[PDB]
Amino acid sequence: SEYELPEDPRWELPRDRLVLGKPLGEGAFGQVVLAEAIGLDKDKPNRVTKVAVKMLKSDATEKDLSDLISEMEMMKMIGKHKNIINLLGACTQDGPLYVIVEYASKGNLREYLQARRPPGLEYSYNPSHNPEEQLSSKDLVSCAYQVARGMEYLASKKCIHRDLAARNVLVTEDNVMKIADFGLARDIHHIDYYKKTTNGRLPVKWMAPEALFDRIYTHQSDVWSFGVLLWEIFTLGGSPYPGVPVEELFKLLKEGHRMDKPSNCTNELYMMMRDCWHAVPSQRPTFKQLVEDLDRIVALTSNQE
Ligand SMILES: CCN1CCN(c2ccc(Nc3cc(N(C)C(=O)Nc4c(Cl)c(OC)cc(OC)c4Cl)ncn3)cc2)CC1
Repeated sequence: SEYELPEDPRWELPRDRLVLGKPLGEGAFGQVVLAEAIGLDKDKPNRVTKVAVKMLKSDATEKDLSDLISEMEMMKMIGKHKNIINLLGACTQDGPLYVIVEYASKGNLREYLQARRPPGLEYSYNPSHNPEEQLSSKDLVSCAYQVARGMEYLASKKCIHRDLAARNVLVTEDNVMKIADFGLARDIHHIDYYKKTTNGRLPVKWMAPEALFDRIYTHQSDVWSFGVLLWEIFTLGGSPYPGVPVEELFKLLKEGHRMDKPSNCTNELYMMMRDCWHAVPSQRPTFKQLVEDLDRIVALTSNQE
């Protein structure tokens, strides 16, 4: 239980200043909740901010604490960007480790897009019982731009996400896109391809071929994944490679088969997808060029549609 937790007075927040609310989600030997932090900014001690706090579960082992510290310390090294989930504070003293980060009210991007789906031929059915206002064409390109910006920053800081999907992007109340779970430590063991997360997702579909076969992870493998993410944006939370099992995906990609253009998508944007989906990693575009291009398309894309 003790354990030597590093104290960092700049990130340190007192526990009586944090009021723990409802759970946000459940991870590996750790759980996230909503909370209200009183006086997050020290020259404004009387203000409350909604935050997300990560804490270990009952079944958590020594390995899990080291991971949690690693994740926290990793966010310190990467620093702040608006388009990623940022470290706010932590409680290392007088109790269990709490890691306080930015809160995105509107949930993950996959559920955000699926709830904003218009009825029609171009998109699938809206799963949400309380559907929201539909998104414009500019909003969607803008969404892609933000994710790229955030990924561009993580790239400059030498962070490789290695799982990048609409699920791993979160949306705030201000409808700012923020990359989530970027600071994870890579497992030393081999991964089970058929294995699903707590949500029932297969990550293999976002993996570049080199990562899928030879388990090689680069910034370029994230670009491939960003192609899959782009596809998800313009399918409004569509499932990649529908009705394709793992075994069928291995062969499909080797033969050079790629996903079909989404019903509502421009050729320029589908070319961007195909560029990220390029077999040879060196021939894929960089996030730097993806930001430069998307910045241009957003201005050109009308907000009326
Ligand atoms: C319809 C059913 N839904 C209801 C909405 N729900 C939901 C999902 C996500 C959110 N928003 C969130 C979620 C999170 N989560 C889950 C979260 O884990 N945040 C977090 C992140 Cl992203 C980190 O990145 C490195 C690091 C962290 O601690 C080190 C944490 Cl704590 N952090 C901030 N906002 C809010 C609600 C998901 C289930």
